[PDB]
Amino acid sequence: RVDQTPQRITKETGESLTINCVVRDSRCVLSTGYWYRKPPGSRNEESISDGGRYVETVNRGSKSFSLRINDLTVKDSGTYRCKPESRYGSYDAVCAALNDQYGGGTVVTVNAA
Ligand SMILES: [Cl-]
Repeated sequence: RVDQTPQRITKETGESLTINCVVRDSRCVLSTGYWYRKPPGSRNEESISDGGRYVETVNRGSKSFSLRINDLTVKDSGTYRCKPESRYGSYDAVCAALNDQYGGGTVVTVNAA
């Protein structure tokens, strides 16, 4: 299972937010994780990358990974999902399937300045 928290959150312009994902009840080894955002009113998600305002943290031992976004603006509103990547999926078809398992999402609204 991939447990994503929080489920929904509102923030003010200029605040930071953190989203967490943990892989529970799995034999797989976490290598890394990826993040995506769908803007409000769209179906289509696109990737986010570590760098600048975006700070990613991976904890292999706890099988968790997290995204912090600093200096939020209304442009950061949307629904975010995480996606884990297993370390040894090439050897284990169950863990290869982990690479396609997304968190349940976080619906984020950032209030105007
Ligand atoms: Cl694995």
